[PDB]
Amino acid sequence: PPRKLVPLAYKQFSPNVPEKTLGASGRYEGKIARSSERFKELTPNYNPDIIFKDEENTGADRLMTQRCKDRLNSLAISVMNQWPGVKLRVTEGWDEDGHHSEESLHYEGRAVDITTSDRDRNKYGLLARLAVEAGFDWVYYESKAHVHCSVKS
Amino acid sequence: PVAGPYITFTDAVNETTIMLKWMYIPASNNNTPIHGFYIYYRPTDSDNDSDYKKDMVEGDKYWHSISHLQPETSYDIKMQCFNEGGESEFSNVMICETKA
Ligand SMILES: [Ca+2]
Ligand SMILES: [Ca+2]
Ligand SMILES: [Zn+2]
Repeated sequence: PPRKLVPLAYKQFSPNVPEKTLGASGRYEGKIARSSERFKELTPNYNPDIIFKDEENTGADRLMTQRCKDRLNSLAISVMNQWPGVKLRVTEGWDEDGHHSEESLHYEGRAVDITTSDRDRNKYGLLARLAVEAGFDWVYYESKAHVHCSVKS
Repeated sequence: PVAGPYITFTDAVNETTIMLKWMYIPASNNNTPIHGFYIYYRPTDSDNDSDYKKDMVEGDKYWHSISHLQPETSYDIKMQCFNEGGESEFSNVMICETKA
């Protein structure tokens, strides 16, 4: 049974502090490449009820941290329960393509860009609220095209 | 060609165009000749590889501008080099947005 929520406004973030603060996701610890020793800290997410964009054909999006994975996995349930017939969609997980601002938590597989499988942007406000309640250490309506989520280290 | 280019920078020039640059080194391709590049782009809200549009540039340029795009829209962008023997693998895929 879907729940009544308070949507996040565009460009809003929760908690109401910068992402790299202790009350949010914490500081940037370094860029993880495939060769990086910490790369092995990234597990692929193979949830059947999460749609991964994977336009790279490398499955990089599925790569994330155990924490990002837990928060994400329970958001997938939150989304189907909110809009039966609609699934959680990931457009960006861990990244090695490099279009993200240096010190991006995407390079550490600690962040995800998410949307709704139907791309109904009217759902994005709520989607953001859900991510917050899913345990995501930082949620940020970063764009009209996606919501930004991240976790501590 | 087998190894593709590598997109180094992408950014919005305005409401309907995006600029991108890239590097490329042969020898990884046995120094074979290159007769240009294909620049692929697609609305991010799409996940089907049949929705990519294509642009042609000559093998003598390291940058390009994609015009006639939609305002305030996100795009997946990847590319590949080629010769008379076919196209190379796709470069990294960059996600860039236009202006509001
Ligand atoms: Ca991606
Ligand atoms: Ca990526
Ligand atoms: Zn992001």
